[PDB]
Amino acid sequence: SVVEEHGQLSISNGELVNERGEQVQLKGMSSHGLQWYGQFVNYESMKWLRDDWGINVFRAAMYTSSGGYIDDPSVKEKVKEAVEAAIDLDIYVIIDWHILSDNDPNIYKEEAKDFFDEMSELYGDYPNVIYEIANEPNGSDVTWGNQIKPYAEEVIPIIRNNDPNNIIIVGTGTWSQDVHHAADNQLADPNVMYAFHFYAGTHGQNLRDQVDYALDQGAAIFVSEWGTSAATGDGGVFLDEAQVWIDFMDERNLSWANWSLTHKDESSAALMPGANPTGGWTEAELSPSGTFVREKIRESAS
Ligand SMILES: CO[C@@H]1O[C@H](CO)[C@@H](O[C@@H]2O[C@H](CO)[C@@H](S[C@H]3O[C@H](CO)[C@@H](S[C@@H]4O[C@H](CO)[C@@H](O)[C@H](O)[C@H]4O)[C@H](O)[C@H]3O)[C@H](O)[C@H]2O)[C@H](O)[C@H]1O
Ligand SMILES: [Ca+2]
Ligand SMILES: [Ca+2]
Ligand SMILES: [Ca+2]
Ligand SMILES: [Ca+2]
Repeated sequence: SVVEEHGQLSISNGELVNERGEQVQLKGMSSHGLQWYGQFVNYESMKWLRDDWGINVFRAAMYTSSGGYIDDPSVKEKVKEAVEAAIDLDIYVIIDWHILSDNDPNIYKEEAKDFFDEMSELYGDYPNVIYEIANEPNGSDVTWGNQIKPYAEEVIPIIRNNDPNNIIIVGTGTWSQDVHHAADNQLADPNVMYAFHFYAGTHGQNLRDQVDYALDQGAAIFVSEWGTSAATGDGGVFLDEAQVWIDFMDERNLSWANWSLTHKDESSAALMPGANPTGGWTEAELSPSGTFVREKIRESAS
């Protein structure tokens, strides 16, 4: 029903919109690294998230480094399984080339172009798909102008050869925080969005105002990853400031995906250790973070 209602997504003056120009706000979950916690990504768990949480988007976080796709490309099958599940379930799906320790997106540019050529040929005709070409560029010598924009300028045409219209989300500097630099030197492709990521126990008003700057320049922003914890993961969850951010995103209709769907023992994890991989979770199988995120997604779901 989600993709059935909205169909093809596009950007209109910085806003994510459906095929009739109506605002669309996607809320869902991100997987943790598919090379570590791939058992939580399957048709049953995505159905349970769709039906019980009300998600309308699922993000497949394909790490490149850290035992991910570069060393073992069999993780692509997990990405495929997620995409095909999303298509069956009628929800949107984000294919995320999850760089992090490989902080400059150009480190694996050739591989990224090959990977996105393959994904876009297989799935380009479905409106469900969203590409995220560089999770979190980071480092003082990784900038929008020198490193990230030019990367996007090479990868985007590769996807566009096969898929002329699906949304492409492009990471920004400082772990996808530097949306204002990107907004002052935007890509030309009309269906692009810039990533903005945050952690409720670490980031506040200063980054909120930076996001407002970017939006004021006409740039579209997709909060493709955010955590309820501190970036450090100490002190537990910070749901007070997480709720300020929730309202911030709602005021501006920003789409988001929470990090992350795993049973790992870290505050941002949505599930408790031992939680069922195929969903159907009791309330005891959800962490404090998961309980809160589920509530945020349910209360806006139809
Ligand atoms: C300005 O300071 C920086 O801010 C950034 C946030 O804007 C910080 O980036 C964030 O760093 C977090 C800590 O690494 C990660 S949490 C996330 O990803 C990490 C790394 O993959 C993993 S830890 C990882 O887990 C594996 C599986 O259990 C394990 O095998 C491996 O040994 C272990 O390293 C964690 O579980 C995930 O939640 C955020 O993704 C990132 O945005 C930056 O750290 C900080 O310097
Ligand atoms: Ca492996
Ligand atoms: Ca090709
Ligand atoms: Ca398409
Ligand atoms: Ca080049």
